[PDB]
Amino acid sequence: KLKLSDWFNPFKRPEVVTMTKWKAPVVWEGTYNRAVLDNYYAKQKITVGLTVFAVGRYIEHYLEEFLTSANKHFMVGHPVIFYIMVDDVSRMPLIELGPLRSFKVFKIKPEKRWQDISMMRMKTIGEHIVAHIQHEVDFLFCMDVDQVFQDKFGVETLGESVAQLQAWWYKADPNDFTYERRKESAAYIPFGEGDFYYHAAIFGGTPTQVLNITQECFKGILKDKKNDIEAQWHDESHLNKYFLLNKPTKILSPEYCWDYHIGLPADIKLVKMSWQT
Repeated sequence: KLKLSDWFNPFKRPEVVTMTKWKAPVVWEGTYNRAVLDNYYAKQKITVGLTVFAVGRYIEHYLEEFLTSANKHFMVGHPVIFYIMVDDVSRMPLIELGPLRSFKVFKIKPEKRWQDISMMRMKTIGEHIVAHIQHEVDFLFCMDVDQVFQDKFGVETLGESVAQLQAWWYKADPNDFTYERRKESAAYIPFGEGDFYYHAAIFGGTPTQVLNITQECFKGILKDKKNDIEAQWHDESHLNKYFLLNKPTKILSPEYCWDYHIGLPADIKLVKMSWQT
């Protein structure tokens, strides 16, 4: 069962849009009940996966912190599989993992740019979802290495299709959103429409959802290529158009991916995960 009412109570957070026009929740510190959710999901033998790519120098100075922090804050108390797509392998750090954590590594072909590093990422993720991830996990999360888990990034984050709110553009409104306005691009979003500006550093859902996500972002990135057009913010733009045309069932708040470069407004009480510098 489990109704939105069982774990989420908006009236707990300082009027900062906890619901959306499609009745979806926006998880903010103090509006979720981990306690309940943990039990609910444990009783279901739920296991969560996390894909992370690291090519070139990134692996050298980001991967370790990512993995070390994730192993300490991500879905603690629940079966987690880390899928590490790397270009080298002979270089990646084997950090010790704790209870309910395990992983597998994958050697991925580098290309350097975005029309690659970021284009293939979408193709690769789907290829893997269909190949094995769908059979190994109940909920999948795709993220960027250059991030760092700061505190419990628990199961209140789960959902059929989860989206992150870009830390910067969340106060702003649709017409200031850096969508792709060149109507010649597939990630094109007019100037009237627009719900939120989602971050490409975090997005998840069920394997099936993520598959459709990556798949659509890829076929679109691929299309812009055969069109000599490169959407600004590459993957982020296509994603943003997908989430506009396929509303997420759950939006996380800037607290789940915060940029400390912005400081720390009272709107942000507990930082689950920040940007790496």
